Amino acid sequence: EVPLPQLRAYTVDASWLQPMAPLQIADHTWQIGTEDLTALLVQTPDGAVLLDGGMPQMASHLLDNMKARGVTPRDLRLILLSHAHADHAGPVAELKRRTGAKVAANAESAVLLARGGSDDLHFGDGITYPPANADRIVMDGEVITVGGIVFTAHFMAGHTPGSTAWTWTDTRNGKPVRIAYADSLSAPGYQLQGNPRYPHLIEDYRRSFATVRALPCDVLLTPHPGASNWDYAAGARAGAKALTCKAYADAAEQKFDGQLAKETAG
Ligand SMILES: CCCc1ccc(Cc2sc(N)nc2C(=O)O)cc1
Ligand SMILES: [Zn+2]
Ligand SMILES: [Zn+2]
Repeated sequence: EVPLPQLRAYTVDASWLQPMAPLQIADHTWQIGTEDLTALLVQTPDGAVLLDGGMPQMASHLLDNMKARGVTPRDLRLILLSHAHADHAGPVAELKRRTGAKVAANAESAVLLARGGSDDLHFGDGITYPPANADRIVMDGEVITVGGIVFTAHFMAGHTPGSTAWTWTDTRNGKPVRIAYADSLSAPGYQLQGNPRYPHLIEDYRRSFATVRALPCDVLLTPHPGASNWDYAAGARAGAKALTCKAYADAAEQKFDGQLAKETAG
């Protein structure tokens, strides 16, 4: 009586995940994701690194744009992420099976990733996806370099205990551009206060706003493009009205404070 993959039935909005070929951001860094979800490929002589991937569908559309930008599965060396939620780490496992890639990630994003997003601090097992093992554990401020480009982890706990920001500089207009890929600072439906699964939640977000402000931030990009008023649907005017870390940050803190305000009502 009806298989296991026969149902199970996934609601899919045909408007999500509308693919898009590489949208260049700098000499070496491109946005190969989809239009509603960041996924930055940065190419290098030694290999290439991917920051975030999006949803689990996206693996083969990402792997496409990695060829449209001259990256073979073997040339994909390293995968970084922002946080280990299904819509940013979704395809990591598959890509690891299909590429030469390995994953670097902090201890708390590694655990969430390895249990596939299950037992989420706020969504339980609703948001469950294909688990992956991390190949390298990173410490706050640790630097990873690949063929000249230098990546720095900045922990910004909040959205996820393991929410990270990565920073690297590459050329572009010939001058350096200090690229801050900052994680979500959102808190959707989250019990903020007296949360037994995250007692320093308010404190952590608080320190993460400050962290994001201080980022070496010529160009901010966020995993949800619109979080920083990008619009990957405006050609070379994507980051035209792109926010700055200070702006992004003060924005989130302001909405956070408002969230908090309504929780402390009754
Ligand atoms: C009126 C605003 C509705 C809204 C807007 C943004 C979010 C945040 C979401 S969603 C999603 N799939 N990821 C995020 C994230 O924070 O990374 C949640 C809800
Ligand atoms: Zn998330
Ligand atoms: Zn998200």
